[PDB]
Amino acid sequence: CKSGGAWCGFDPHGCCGNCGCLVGFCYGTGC
Repeated sequence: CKSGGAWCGFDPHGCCGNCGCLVGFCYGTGC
């Protein structure tokens, strides 16, 4: 799982916390 601010792309919903790849980077309020 991404630790935030990590590149994903293929996985727009693949993040440890409640963050998403709104632009390719995990951005939320948990990770």
